[PDB]
Amino acid sequence: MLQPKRTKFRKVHKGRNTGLAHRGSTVSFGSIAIKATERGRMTARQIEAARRTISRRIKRGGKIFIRVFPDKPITEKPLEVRMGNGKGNVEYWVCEIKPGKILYEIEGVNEDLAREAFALAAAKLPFKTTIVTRTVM
Amino acid sequence: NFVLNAQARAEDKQGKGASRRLRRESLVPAIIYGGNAEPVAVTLELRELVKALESNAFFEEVVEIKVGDKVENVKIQALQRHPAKNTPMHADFKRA
Amino acid sequence: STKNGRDSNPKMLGVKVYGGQTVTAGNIIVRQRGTEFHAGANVGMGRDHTLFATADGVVKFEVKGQFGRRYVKVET
Amino acid sequence: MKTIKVTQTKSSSHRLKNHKLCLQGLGLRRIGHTVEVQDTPSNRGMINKVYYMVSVE
RNA sequence: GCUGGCGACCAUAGCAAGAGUGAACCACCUGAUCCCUUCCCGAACUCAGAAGUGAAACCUCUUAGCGCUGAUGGUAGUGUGGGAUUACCCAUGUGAGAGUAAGUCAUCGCCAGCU
RNA sequence: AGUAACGGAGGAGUACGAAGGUGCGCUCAGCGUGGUCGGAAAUCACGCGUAGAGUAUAAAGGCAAAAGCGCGCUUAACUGC
RNA sequence: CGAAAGCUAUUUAGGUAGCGCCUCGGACGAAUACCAUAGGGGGUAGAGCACUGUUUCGGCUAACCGAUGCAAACUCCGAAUACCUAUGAGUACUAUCCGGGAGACAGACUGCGGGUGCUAACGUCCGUAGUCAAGAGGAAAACAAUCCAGACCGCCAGCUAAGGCCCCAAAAUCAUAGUUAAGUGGGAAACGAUGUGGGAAGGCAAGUCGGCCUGCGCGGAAGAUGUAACGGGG
Ligand SMILES: [Mg+2]
Ligand SMILES: [Mg+2]
Ligand SMILES: [Mg+2]
Ligand SMILES: [Mg+2]
Ligand SMILES: [Mg+2]
Ligand SMILES: [Mg+2]
Ligand SMILES: [Mg+2]
Ligand SMILES: [Mg+2]
Ligand SMILES: [Mg+2]
Ligand SMILES: [Mg+2]
Ligand SMILES: [Mg+2]
Ligand SMILES: [Mg+2]
Ligand SMILES: [Mg+2]
Ligand SMILES: [Mg+2]
Ligand SMILES: [Mg+2]
Ligand SMILES: [Mg+2]
Repeated sequence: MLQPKRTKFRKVHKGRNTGLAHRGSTVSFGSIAIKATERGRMTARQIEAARRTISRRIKRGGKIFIRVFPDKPITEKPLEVRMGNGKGNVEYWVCEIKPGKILYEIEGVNEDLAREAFALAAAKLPFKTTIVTRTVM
Repeated sequence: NFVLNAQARAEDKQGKGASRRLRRESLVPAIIYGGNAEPVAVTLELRELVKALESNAFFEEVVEIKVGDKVENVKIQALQRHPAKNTPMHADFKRA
Repeated sequence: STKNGRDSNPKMLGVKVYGGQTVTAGNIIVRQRGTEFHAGANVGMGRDHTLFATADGVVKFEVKGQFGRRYVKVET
Repeated sequence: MKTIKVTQTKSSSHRLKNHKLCLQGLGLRRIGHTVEVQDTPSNRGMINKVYYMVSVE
């Protein structure tokens, strides 16, 4: 399960998730990519699940590029405790997803098989996705 | 040989609200610069430009832009696409 | 039980007199921890880097030198 | 010169403090009240702050 | 037309690479006796010099090569009024950062000497 | 400017007659090379890009007229304000 | 005429004191505020990767190079607002100072910016604006805190606001052009599907094929006294 090897701080303010993904939204490594059309969180378990599904369908061919990395920690409180007494404990890690961001990219496959694998993986994600190909300007 | 039939985009049609009104009726803003003349703001038709952007030869040879008895020989320089939908939003054209 | 819960009392640092204002000799212009602003003409610097006016005039900020420093000065 | 007539249209009781002061600084007292003011930039500024509850002819 | 000093300004003014100068000025250069130095050393700081050379340096000229500067148009954000509630939409005012076209091998003041 | 929570992270309850004043003076760290032990690192000598070194002590704001580092002489770590 | 439910301290925490906020008297009148113009300093929103950290793929021999992301306690950058000063128009018993008398220091909800919690709570803690408190009238069926609006008294007079005009119940069974067949309207997701209206394109030769973008609908859809998820009739 992906997570940073070391961080400056353990705990992080909640924050809000607004705007669009202007930066990581262009195919830059392969031929075909899957993109988020909605916003949400993506835990490390979902990242690994979709990676396994894609690489199982693709028959270990081509290459898969993961372009999302989960680096924001999320805390929780233990069960049956009251509302004060400090911040909880880190339980898992997420990546924030704004609409437009490329999640996965595939290389070295004809588009039909890539689309079958992407349709398999889009069923294990919490938000709506789309498929995109490379283009010049 | 490609040709995009444009129309003039004066002030009070430039800005953020004016450009959103333009796009809400399927038109695309654009700018033409280069050479020794001043830039020229322009409005193109979205379906025309979408149709042109599917041919790989449109990105290489000289395109003709007609803003009304005024023909310009330009190459496409930059393009802004929407991040979620791939809809083009702005196009830059260098006088060539 | 946690290990946090401390802080200091405030210090009220900042610019007290702005550009174009008149000042008497002695008025404090800037309270700063370091030297974000430097002393120009008719301005002195205290032991805690306080910039104060040493003549009557009008305050003015600028940027000067080969290090691009911020200066404040008093015009009489 | 230039003079304009301004009428208060909506209520002014739950507006921002400066929006109530803009109406008080033009001479307007209640809904339907109409006053005649000079057409200076300083009057136009107050008229521009409260465009949503006044009518200018 | 080549200089020396003191400033304004602080890269469109800077680094790189190349080329040029020795009347004058400046620099290297000679000797350490005296003045004056070196936690050792005339290296540097000094003093008395004038056989040399423009080698190093400095200074002035060339080229965007690296840097620096930089629109227009669009996009993000946003005050006020209204509508929606996952953070948007409409009216009105405002408006970046990044990126693109393009620009730069400096401008000026006071003084002294040389031709 | 100020601004709360059994909100998120760190320090203090000292040190120094020089680690204070002053005149004069200096410039870090990092790398490559050639050098007896001696090696990746002691001490030299020479080069190219450099603020990434330091500050008695936590962090921040600062630091070329260096506020960093030395040497001689000194007590302004004065009294009234 | 008209508050506060705050700040600071307290063997203080449901008490009290100074300051803030109300009222009366005196002095003094433009010093005051709103707006325009002019002069200022920011490090937030956004963005970026120059530092501090962290992330992906490649090249070369941990580090350098190329391409690629992220940040409350990163910043080469950087607003809108807000705040401070001077000048000016118009409109306002404005602002200051000196005395007598206080109450109050349990707040609540709604919107915007956040911390905490599960981006749970009619939860809890701050900032900022509105209402209630201490505010009646009209609308939201009924409904402190929402929308419109601030009640000196009287009238069997008139115009409007929010919201409405088939009947209960005042006013259009009004006019023009469309969509829906689900009582959708009048409660709810991933996902499923030849429902139906519109649009920009393609392949093949009486047309046919399947693909995208869209308006409105369908399934997904189980609870306990009585229909009971339009107030009702309809
Ligand atoms: Mg707008
Ligand atoms: Mg712009
Ligand atoms: Mg710009
Ligand atoms: Mg009253
Ligand atoms: Mg109390
Ligand atoms: Mg009084
Ligand atoms: Mg941000
Ligand atoms: Mg209390
Ligand atoms: Mg409160
Ligand atoms: Mg509550
Ligand atoms: Mg009460
Ligand atoms: Mg009421
Ligand atoms: Mg009522
Ligand atoms: Mg009622
Ligand atoms: Mg009736
Ligand atoms: Mg009819």
